[PDB]
Amino acid sequence: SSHKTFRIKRFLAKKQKQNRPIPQWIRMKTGNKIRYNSKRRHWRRTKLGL
Amino acid sequence: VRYSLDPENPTKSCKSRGSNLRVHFKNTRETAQAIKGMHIRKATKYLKDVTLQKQCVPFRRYNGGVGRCAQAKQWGWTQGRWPKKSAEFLLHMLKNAESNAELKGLDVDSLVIEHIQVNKAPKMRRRTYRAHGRINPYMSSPCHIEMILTEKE
Amino acid sequence: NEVVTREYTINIHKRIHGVGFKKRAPRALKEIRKFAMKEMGTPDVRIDTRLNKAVWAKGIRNVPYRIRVRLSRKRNEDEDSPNKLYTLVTYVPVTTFKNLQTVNVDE
Amino acid sequence: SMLRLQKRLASSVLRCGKKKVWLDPNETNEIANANSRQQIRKLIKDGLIIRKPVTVHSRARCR
RNA sequence: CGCCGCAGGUGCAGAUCUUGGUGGUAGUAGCAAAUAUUCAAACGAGAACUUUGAAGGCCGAAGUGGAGAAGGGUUCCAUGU
RNA sequence: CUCUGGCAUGUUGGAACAAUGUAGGUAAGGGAAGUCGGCAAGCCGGAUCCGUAACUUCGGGAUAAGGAUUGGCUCUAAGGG
Ligand SMILES: [K+]
Ligand SMILES: [K+]
Ligand SMILES: [K+]
Ligand SMILES: [Mg+2]
Ligand SMILES: [Mg+2]
Ligand SMILES: [Mg+2]
Ligand SMILES: [Mg+2]
Ligand SMILES: [Mg+2]
Ligand SMILES: [Mg+2]
Ligand SMILES: [Mg+2]
Ligand SMILES: [Mg+2]
Ligand SMILES: [Mg+2]
Ligand SMILES: [Mg+2]
Ligand SMILES: [Mg+2]
Ligand SMILES: [Mg+2]
Ligand SMILES: [Mg+2]
Ligand SMILES: [Mg+2]
Ligand SMILES: [Mg+2]
Ligand SMILES: [Mg+2]
Ligand SMILES: [Mg+2]
Ligand SMILES: [Mg+2]
Ligand SMILES: [Mg+2]
Ligand SMILES: [Mg+2]
Ligand SMILES: [Mg+2]
Repeated sequence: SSHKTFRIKRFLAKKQKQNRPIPQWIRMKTGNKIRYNSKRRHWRRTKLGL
Repeated sequence: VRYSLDPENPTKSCKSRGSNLRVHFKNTRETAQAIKGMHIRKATKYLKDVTLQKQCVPFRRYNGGVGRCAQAKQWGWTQGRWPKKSAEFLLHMLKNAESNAELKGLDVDSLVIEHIQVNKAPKMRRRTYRAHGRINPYMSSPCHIEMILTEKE
Repeated sequence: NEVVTREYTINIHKRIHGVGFKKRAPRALKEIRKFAMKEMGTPDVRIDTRLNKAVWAKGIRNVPYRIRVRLSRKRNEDEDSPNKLYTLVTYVPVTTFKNLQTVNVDE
Repeated sequence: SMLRLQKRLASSVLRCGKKKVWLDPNETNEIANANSRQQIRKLIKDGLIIRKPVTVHSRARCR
């Protein structure tokens, strides 16, 4: 909602920063074995815990 | 790459190919069987006529529920349709094959489709929602298409 | 000649008879387009917006029985197109349709 | 090309609905260049954007 | 891997068996609740569906309008694909 | 039904107008003979002026039942500050 506590807003802030694509240079690293961010979350498919 | 049925001599032949194409395999297989053995100019008009619904492709194997048409009598058949998307995809591949023929410097007015093949491509998954909280597959059926055109006159 | 313009009257009532209420006006413009392709032999038929108003003047189901149009066959020598000729059909307001023939109209 | 933004901004500047915003169908390119409310105001002054009048609902029959 | 001994989580068609994959059904059922679309133009490789204009309709203020609470959490806004 | 405001017909379109259906109408003559059963549908319906039974806990029954009128136009009276 519009009325939110600081903890809830701070919690939402962290979930927002970590929902980004992996940097491209990562695949160039030796022994990368990572293709894409498997922890991507869309607001409509899956809802946050809180 | 590995084609099935390599040409009798790969000097008067040109090849074209596509993978994971978003056309129905059953419609494309019937359309490929119709243009097989055609001269390249005949196949191009015929595929354009299918788009304009002036000529049909006969549905011989994958014919369940396919309706009847008057144009199916040109073929020794009763059931026929006008797969527009299959016609476009084969038209694009015929243009690519003719361009390859020009690159090898062999004339395009004598090309004949001696080989054409439609293969199943890996299905892609979507979802549909049913009556009592049930999920059912809504699969796509893409196809791999390859063809070989040779000179004869 | 091939840049000829002619003025016709189309019996919309005849060509719409039997069509359902929500489809009479949309079908009237299809028959008008079909009519133009027949007399002018051009697949590309452009319908003037004023003619589109006249067909839709009395709503979607009470299309006018008769309409007086003007078929202008003109060159498409403006861009690379599969058709070098196109027909522009326009609206000709009339007070009566009695004794109206198909007449050749000058420039 | 696409003028969804311009019709929204013209509606806000003119203080009318998007029903009454008239964008010149011939001068689409100039309107497409307007990405600011200031640019919309200049286009309103220049006549390329017009507030259409209210649809007439007469009371003569009632009177 | 053969031979002499040793030791087993040692042999599958079934168990409405477990997991995975694939068929026929089948280009079938179907994409039918709430009246409705049409003309021209633009961009574009490509237009029934995008945008603009024109027309015909609908919601008809107990709205298909304008704003909030709960809930959602960036869905908001530009540009691009 | 319309104005302000909003939208594009509700996750597709085109062509036809077979059966069967779903939703909605009409039907001569008869009028529940249909059916377990008037189910469903149909009849009635607003307002004004009349007029209203048995029974009753005297409150009701009661819009009982039943009947007449209803448009448009031109006036005429009455009702105030
Ligand atoms: K058919
Ligand atoms: K039919
Ligand atoms: K009965
Ligand atoms: Mg949800
Ligand atoms: Mg069947
Ligand atoms: Mg479902
Ligand atoms: Mg559910
Ligand atoms: Mg065992
Ligand atoms: Mg087994
Ligand atoms: Mg079907
Ligand atoms: Mg359907
Ligand atoms: Mg209405
Ligand atoms: Mg609202
Ligand atoms: Mg947005
Ligand atoms: Mg509808
Ligand atoms: Mg629609
Ligand atoms: Mg919806
Ligand atoms: Mg009867
Ligand atoms: Mg009777
Ligand atoms: Mg009986
Ligand atoms: Mg009986
Ligand atoms: Mg009943
Ligand atoms: Mg009684
Ligand atoms: Mg009277």
